[PDB]
This record gives sequence, C-alpha cells and structure tokens, in this order.
Amino acid sequence: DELKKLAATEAAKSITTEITLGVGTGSTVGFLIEELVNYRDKIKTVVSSSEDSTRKLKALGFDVVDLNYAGEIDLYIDGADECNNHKELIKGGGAALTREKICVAAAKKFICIIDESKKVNTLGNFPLPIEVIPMARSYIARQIVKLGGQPVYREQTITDNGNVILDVYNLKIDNPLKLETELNQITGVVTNGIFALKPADTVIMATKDSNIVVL
Amino acid sequence: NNQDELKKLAATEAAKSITTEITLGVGTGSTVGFLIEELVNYRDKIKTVVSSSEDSTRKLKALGFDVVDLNYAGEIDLYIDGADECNNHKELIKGGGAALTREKICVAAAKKFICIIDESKKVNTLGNFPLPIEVIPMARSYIARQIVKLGGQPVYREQTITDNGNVILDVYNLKIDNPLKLETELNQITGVVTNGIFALKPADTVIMATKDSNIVVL
Ligand SMILES: [Br-]
Ligand SMILES: [Br-]
Ligand SMILES: [Cl-]
Ligand SMILES: [Cl-]
Ligand SMILES: [Cl-]
Ligand SMILES: [Cl-]
Ligand SMILES: [Cl-]
Ligand SMILES: [Cl-]
Repeated sequence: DELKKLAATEAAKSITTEITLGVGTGSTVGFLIEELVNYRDKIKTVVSSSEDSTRKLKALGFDVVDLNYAGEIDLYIDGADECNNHKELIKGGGAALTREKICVAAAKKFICIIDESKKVNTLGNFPLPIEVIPMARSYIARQIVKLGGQPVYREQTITDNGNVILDVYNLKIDNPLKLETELNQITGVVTNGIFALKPADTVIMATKDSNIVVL
Repeated sequence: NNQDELKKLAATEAAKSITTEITLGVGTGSTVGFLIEELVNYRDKIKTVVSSSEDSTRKLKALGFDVVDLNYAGEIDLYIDGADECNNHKELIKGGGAALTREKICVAAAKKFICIIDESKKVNTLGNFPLPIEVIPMARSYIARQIVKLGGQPVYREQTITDNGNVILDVYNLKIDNPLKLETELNQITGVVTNGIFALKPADTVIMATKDSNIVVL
C-alpha cells in the first residue's frame, strides 16, 4: 500500500511535459490515479482502458476521452499479471484485455508497474487470456490444444466488444514473441494477453524489501 | 442480369457437391443467395446448417431451414461462399458485404471450402478490389495510421456495423505482392479482428461461371 504509492509515484515522475496520458486498470494503477492530481498541469488529455479507472479519474476532475479523439498516447501506465526478464508480459487477467492492448499499441512509451511476485524467468504460470469471437470459441479451443495449452472458458464474462475469454493454462512460453504471433493468426482470435511484440519500455518493480527498482 | 444468370449457374453447380448427409456451412452475398434458393432441393442431406451472417440466416429461415451455432455443430463438412476477387491460386479477397469474420471462421472450421464466382471476380493478381478489414471500433484511428505506414489508404465504411458489433476499414491502393505474408502482417495489428485476404487457408475448389454461360472449375 505504502509500497504501491511508492511504485506509482515513481511512475508518475515520468510525466515531465504536456502529454496525452493513458491509464490502465487494476490496484496499483489506483494509487497512480490519486497521484495524478500533482501533475494536472501536464495532463492535456487522458485515455482510459477501463470503466473502473474512468470512474476514478472522473471523480478527481479528469476528463477522459476516447482514443480515436485523442490520437497517439505519449505515455501509458499499467500493471501486469506476469513479467519476464525481457519486459514481456502476460496481461488481461482482469478486465479490459483488448482495450489495454490497443492503448499500449497506440502509446509512444509504456511503463508497467509490478511487484516482485509477478516477476518470472519464463511466462505461463499465470493463465494466458485470449479474447475470441463467440462463434469461434470451440474451434479456437481446439487449436489451442494443438499448441499444448489447456483452454478454459471464463464464465459469465462478456467483454466490451461482445466477445468471450478463454484462459489458457499449462503453457511454458519460452518464446513469447513467436507464440503471440501464432495466436494472432488463429481465426476468430481478437486479442491475446502476451505483450511481447510491443513489450513494456520500462518496468517499475516493488521488491520484497519494499524498495523500487526501475528496469 | 446476365451476371445474375452466371451467379445462379455457379451456385447450382456447387450444390451438386451435396452428395451425402452433411453439416453444411453457408456464405454471404448475392451469389450465395442463389445457392440458398437451390438448397431446398437438397433438404434431406443437410442435417445441420451453419451460417456466416445474420443476412444469410434470414434467407435460410425464409425457406424453412434451421440454423445452428458453430459451437454446437462442431466441424463443417462443406462450406460454400462467394468472393470479391479470386486469383489463380484460389486465394481470395472477401468482405465486400461486411461478413468476412464469420466467413473466415467457417472456412477455418470446414473440411472443404467451395468458392462460387462469376468471371468478373477472377483476376491474375489480387488487389483490384479494396481490402476490407474488420476492426475494434476504439482502435479505428490507430489501425488507419498503421495502414498508412504500410502504404495503403484506409477508408472507414460509413453506416456499417458488422454482426459482431465492429466497423470496417476498406484499404485502397495497397499492392498485394505476397498474399500470405500480408494476411499475416495485418493479423499482427492490434485491434484487427480479421482481414479480407483468404490465402493462409485458400479455397479448395473454385467454381466459376463464364459468359458463354459455361462452367470452369479451378
Ligand atoms: Br511454465
Ligand atoms: Br489482375
Ligand atoms: Cl477509448
Ligand atoms: Cl471452450
Ligand atoms: Cl442446440
Ligand atoms: Cl462479405
Ligand atoms: Cl478512420
Ligand atoms: Cl505470399
């Protein structure tokens, strides 16, 4: 908590000029959003990847704009579910996989905040989310099995764009770039949760000893 | 209306491939409309119908066919659909009617894909028809910037929302030297749902009706 405020404060320090800021989703991002009151004069435009964050930003007086109206994001700040030694991530375990990935895609710089528990040497212990067109769900699950993954439909979840989620277990993702590409080619896959083709630019990590290391 | 006669001939000929009890998948568009009319004569072999669009589903129901969700159907034995362009290698451009996503899913789940066209669709090089791409609406501007970087001119298709709730960018002025590579590259763009190049999984058979009112099989 004090740790979260510290990691979020570190991230906020990257806001040094007038920018279009993009904001992610999750619990450490919550602390970032509170800290943004100290950078209001530099936050020209805010884009959000999730309803929760948007509610929180609006409560502090920030106007949140649609990405199509904002144009390019200068700086996107978000958490992750897993991070490896090359700033490649698994994200999407919560809400908003597709919105988060679009925001990262449109961002000049992506800062990812994590704690050390999420740091791994190989991605895959945390299940990989994949957003899929509903009509293709079973077809895609079958192709995922051929890759060695165990797909599990995420019950009672419909995404912002009317799709469903398969959470994929049992993968040892030693080549995130190649698996991300492969999953992209499966017909009916909208988005997958590997962020490797466009990895984080900076990772701020809160350590077991409650200090901050910037990678 | 000669073109319509050609379309009917191609469709009729394709329906002759329904020779046993099957799960049939149905495409979308004007040529497929004539196929759907012909299906009444094959009603007893069509155990399950999967549809690539709510448009086709309306037409199927008007003729008393039940339509089943692909997840329940499993695999399609035979999928029959049209195309906006078809080259010499049975690679296609599709999505002029905005149903490319469900179409491509049906092709992916099908054992055999027959493409039905009149000769106006046949080209030596793909690229004479703007390339449709279904995109997540929030990503529209981002993807358009990426398409420009690739050398194309993205045009939002006005007044069109797909069955999946997304929008269409038609990409003009983009050469397709290497269809499988370009299909792969467009799939990498965040927010792209599907692109209209059908080359990674091409048609198995193309039935083309020509002006003499003859058939050509590829
Ligand atoms: Br693993
Ligand atoms: Br040509
Ligand atoms: Cl947005
Ligand atoms: Cl499933
Ligand atoms: Cl049922
Ligand atoms: Cl179409
Ligand atoms: Cl646009
Ligand atoms: Cl190629």
